[PDB]
Amino acid sequence: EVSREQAFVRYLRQRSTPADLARMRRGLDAPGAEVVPLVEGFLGRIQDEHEDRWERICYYLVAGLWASTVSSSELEQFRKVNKGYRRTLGHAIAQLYLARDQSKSIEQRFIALLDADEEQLPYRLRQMVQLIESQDDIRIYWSELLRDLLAWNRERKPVQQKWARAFYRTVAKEETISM
Ligand SMILES: [Hg+2]
Ligand SMILES: [Hg+2]
Repeated sequence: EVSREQAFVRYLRQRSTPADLARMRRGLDAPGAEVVPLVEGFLGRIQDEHEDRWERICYYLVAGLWASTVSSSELEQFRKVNKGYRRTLGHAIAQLYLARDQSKSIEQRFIALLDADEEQLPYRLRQMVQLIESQDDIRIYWSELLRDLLAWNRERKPVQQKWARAFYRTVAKEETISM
């Protein structure tokens, strides 16, 4: 059923107050450093012995980005193999890429994103989400985003692999949808 990242996002949707969102937003430059009881509560109900500074950064970052959203797709998320890829940020980014005439600068910004280390990531992701949110119609699956960020430092780099494949798979798909 409901994975922990799903549960997390549901909880933010159901329980956040406007004050929480203000804090979540404010913490964007140093996620975790701006404490939000709501989030702390959720992390304090699992973490145990994973002083995982990463986890805390990822949760808080997703909170902040989510708390910043403007997408029409989030207005829907209040009512409600291939599925794998569409649900990843790679797919969202490709959609943005195609919306802007297959713009090489998005592709580059995207490659740069896949190169990020832990320190670079919160910043580059924040810029990309921002770009994505400029297009009205593109959904970002937050729970998948969080799961993916959590696994960023895995060894043969599966998330980054996964994203890349989603991106080029979507682009290719469009070159077929057109005839
Ligand atoms: Hg992160
Ligand atoms: Hg979601």
